[PDB]
Amino acid sequence: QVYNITWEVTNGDRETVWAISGNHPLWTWWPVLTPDLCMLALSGPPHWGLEYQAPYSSPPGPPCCSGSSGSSAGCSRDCDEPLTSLTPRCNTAWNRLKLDQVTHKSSEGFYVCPGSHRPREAKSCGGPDSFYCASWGCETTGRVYWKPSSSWDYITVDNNLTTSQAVQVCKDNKWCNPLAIQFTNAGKQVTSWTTGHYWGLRLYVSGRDPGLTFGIRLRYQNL
Amino acid sequence: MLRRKVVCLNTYDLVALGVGSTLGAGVYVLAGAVARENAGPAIVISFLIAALASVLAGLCYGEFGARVPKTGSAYLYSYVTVGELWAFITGWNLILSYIIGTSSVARAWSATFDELIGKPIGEFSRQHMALNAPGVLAQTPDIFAVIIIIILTGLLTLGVKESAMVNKIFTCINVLVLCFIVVSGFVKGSIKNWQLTEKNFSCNNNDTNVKYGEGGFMPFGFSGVLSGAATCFYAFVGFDCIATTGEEVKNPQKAIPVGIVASLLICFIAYFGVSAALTLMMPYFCLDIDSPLPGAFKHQGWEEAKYAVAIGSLCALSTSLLGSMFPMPRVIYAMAEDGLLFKFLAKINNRTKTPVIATVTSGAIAAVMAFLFELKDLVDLMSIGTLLAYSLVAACVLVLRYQPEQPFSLKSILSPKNVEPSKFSGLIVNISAGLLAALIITVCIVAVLGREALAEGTLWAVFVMTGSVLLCMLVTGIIWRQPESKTKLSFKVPFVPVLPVLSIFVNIYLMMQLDQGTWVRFAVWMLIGFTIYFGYGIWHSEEA
Ligand SMILES: *[C@@H]1O[C@H](CO[C@@H]2O[C@@H](C)[C@@H](O)[C@@H](O)[C@@H]2O)[C@@H](O[C@@H]2O[C@H](CO)[C@@H](O[C@@H]3O[C@H](CO)[C@@H](O)[C@H](O[C@H]4O[C@H](CO)[C@@H](O)[C@H](O)[C@@H]4O)[C@@H]3O)[C@H](O)[C@H]2NC(C)=O)[C@H](O)[C@H]1NC(C)=O
Ligand SMILES: *[C@@H]1O[C@H](CO)[C@@H](O[C@@H]2O[C@H](CO)[C@@H](O[C@@H]3O[C@H](CO)[C@@H](O)[C@H](O)[C@@H]3O)[C@H](O)[C@H]2NC(C)=O)[C@H](O)[C@H]1NC(C)=O
Ligand SMILES: CC(C)CCC[C@@H](C)[C@H]1CC[C@H]2[C@@H]3CC=C4C[C@@H](OC(=O)CCC(=O)O)CC[C@]4(C)[C@H]3CC[C@]12C
Ligand SMILES: CC(C)CCC[C@@H](C)[C@H]1CC[C@H]2[C@@H]3CC=C4C[C@@H](OC(=O)CCC(=O)O)CC[C@]4(C)[C@H]3CC[C@]12C
Ligand SMILES: *[C@@H]1O[C@H](CO)[C@@H](O[C@@H]2O[C@H](CO)[C@@H](O)[C@H](O)[C@H]2NC(C)=O)[C@H](O)[C@H]1NC(C)=O
Ligand SMILES: NCCC[C@H](N)C(=O)O
Repeated sequence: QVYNITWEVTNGDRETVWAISGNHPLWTWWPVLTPDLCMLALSGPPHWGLEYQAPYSSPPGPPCCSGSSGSSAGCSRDCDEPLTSLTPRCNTAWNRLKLDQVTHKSSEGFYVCPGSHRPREAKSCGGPDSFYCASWGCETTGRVYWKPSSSWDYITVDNNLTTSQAVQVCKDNKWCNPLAIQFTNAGKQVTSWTTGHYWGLRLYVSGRDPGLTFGIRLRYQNL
Repeated sequence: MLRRKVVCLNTYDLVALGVGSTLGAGVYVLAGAVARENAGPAIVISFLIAALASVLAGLCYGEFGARVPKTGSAYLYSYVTVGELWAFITGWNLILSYIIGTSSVARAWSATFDELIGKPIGEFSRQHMALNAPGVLAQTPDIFAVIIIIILTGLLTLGVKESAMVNKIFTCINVLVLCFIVVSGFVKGSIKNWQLTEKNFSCNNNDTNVKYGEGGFMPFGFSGVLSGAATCFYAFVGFDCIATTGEEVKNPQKAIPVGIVASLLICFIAYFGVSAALTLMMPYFCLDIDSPLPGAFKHQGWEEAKYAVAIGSLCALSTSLLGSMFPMPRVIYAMAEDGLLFKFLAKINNRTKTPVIATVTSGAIAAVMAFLFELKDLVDLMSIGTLLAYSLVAACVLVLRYQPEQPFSLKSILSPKNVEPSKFSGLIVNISAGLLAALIITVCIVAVLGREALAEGTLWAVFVMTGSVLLCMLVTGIIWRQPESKTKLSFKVPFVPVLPVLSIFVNIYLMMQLDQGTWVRFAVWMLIGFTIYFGYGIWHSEEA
């Protein structure tokens, strides 16, 4: 029978930060989840600058007056100035531009490691404190030069928008780091999405390699 | 082209002279600009770096003036010790330093005075003048700076000299105002302005195109801090007057280095305190473009203090302005008499007993530079030349420490058996100094132009960086193994194999931090200097 299925993407605190709904039969609808990388960081680790931001909160930071809205009192010209000295994070539009650059650069990017749903043989990968990426080889997906892949991980994560597409979205002071999460086959045959599964996404940069924890889950009701 | 020439104030007096010639025009005007654009609240660190380098340079001068009995500018010492071409380059860089310093301090003085009286002169200039070259030339031509330069050049031509009493009075007023600024910053200012975040990225005014950066203590990163340090190096320039002072010194070669170092330390303390105050009272991105300190005082409600500051600045700037003007004709006259510059510039006029032609020409050049270019551009153009001159002096000290007194096998070079410098050792040190200078230039090029490449860890950038650094260490060791000249000196650089090399490296790095336009202006100026030397300097040299 048809249910009003809903796919929910949540931060590390298990609070719903994004969702997509539709009337479909159960275990037959597998849409491409498109949550923005910053929503996952809402109320997340301090690095992203959204530790005090509730889910569904508006993007923080003053607007770029390169943006469509035009020049306004208090605009940030950082969005035009070089991004080399900025930190990849989500607390400002120019920091989001730097995050997009890091997430799109070939020499850089992000990698995702599975959480509790990983096999016991992967238990050496560490817990949430390590974002399940304690050592190389634990990452199963994400966008980097070596293109990690897994035949058992439930999802694959890529960038939904190219740098050119995302730059103007960032300059508009909107959420502008949309991930594209596609259920792998192994995810599709799996039915434990009701309990929810979790992953750790870490930036592949020089230094901290800061990361966050996100999760995917399924809800349904009669309709 | 290396012909070599044949050659009371207390410590407190020299300290006062240096402080008066250094404090103004770098803390009252450019501190806010650096804190807003380059450094942020981390400008305090910038002033530290610019301080340390300055100190190093000063220490070199302490040795560099110790080797020559006749006190004078670094040009005189170079021309006596090392040769003619090197001395010409040093004197040309000092001429640039003095001219552009006069131009920049006149700009700062005119801007401060005009702002004090409500900016009527700026409105007049915008109404009746326009350069139509926004990308290079100044938006507003400073006619009042030209008037100031004309008046001061007229005074200097008539024979007005350094009034030590007036300098002391103005320096005391300046230091009192700076102490007031520091105390008011620590009373009204708060540390929260050093911890700003995206919540506070909103200036209460309606300014546009604001640079908020990361926020916190280091919004623009250590690259921004380094650019701010390169800009603030201008603030520490002026201690040369200690060594070049016309008045006889009680203990010249002992008081000059101590005086220079003490003046630099006092200036660093003042700059640190005042910049910390400025960035604590008001947000770095909120700092006023025209009047940063008065703007910060008004922001916290103490608008009346703007008058007090308006006094101190107008004192400091004055003491700085003359500090840039008095040496300006002296170096030109010295170079013209020696034949390196046009001989007519050396014509002392009988009516005044002063180098009238040199003073007039230098004043006109400074007035034009102040008319055409912005304060920041002039500051950078002066900083690059002063950095080159200080690097030249440090190289002179390093080379001369190992040269023999005025009249091969790898093991021999590595381990010279001679107890005292031989001509072979002197040639080895000269070659090592040249190689080390080129290698340091390469390192700075890789560390700036290839900065992102090094951050990316590309094979070529890292390879060149490691090779250049290790070879710099190797050449420094080569110089180290050479015996030092036993000629006793009243003052010496403590670590002669390392300290001059570090001074050169820091100076060249700071020059690399400067913008492309500054480098183009410096290149054309050096082209003019080389044209003058090769066309006229070599043939009309007095020692030829
Ligand atoms: C099919 O089911 C979806 C999902 O319902 C939600 O999830 C279920 C698991 C269950 O917990 C439900 O109780 C829960 O609502 C239905 O979509 C929801 O529709 C309602 C009706 O408007 C939305 O109500 C909210 O109303 C707010 C007004 O104060 C408004 O601000 C909200 O918009 C903002 O917040 C939501 C989430 O809070 C966010 O998704 C928006 O983008 C926006 O920021 C919102 O309108 C629920 O929020 C909806 N839940 C969603 C979208 O997840 C859907 O109606 C249902 N279909 C049928 C036919 O019944
Ligand atoms: C994430 O990626 C998806 C897919 O690349 C983006 O969806 C795309 O959005 C654009 C604009 O919203 C759609 O273009 C539209 O096409 C319709 C015809 O279908 C046309 O009438 C409109 O005028 C417009 O040109 C595009 O079709 C759509 N693609 C898909 C596959 O749905 C999405 O915008 C990206 N961002 C986010 C936050 O999801
Ligand atoms: C139509 C004109 C007159 C407009 C009004 C401007 C003048 C009244 C101002 C502009 C610059 C001023 C001068 C700027 C600097 C100084 C140096 C100052 O002396 C020192 O600072 C001594 C310290 C040292 O010698 O280092 C004495 C005042 C004086 C001549 C100022 C006197 C008043 C001047 C000429
Ligand atoms: C006065 C005597 C007793 C001590 C002299 C010490 C100096 C030789 C040291 C102290 C601090 C040093 C500086 C500290 C930091 C740097 C930054 C460094 O560059 C970077 O780290 C760039 C990093 C980036 O790319 O972000 C280049 C050397 C420099 C200027 C150093 C040069 C040498 C300095 C001036
Ligand atoms: C920057 O903004 C933050 C957030 O508004 C300010 O912090 C708050 O300041 C108010 C003062 O009115 C306090 O009542 C709150 O308790 C503060 N909250 C937090 C989380 O700090 C901060 O003061 C602002 N900084 C400046 C320099 O104005
Ligand atoms: N008086 C010499 C010119 C440079 C000086 N440090 C200044 O701040 O202007």
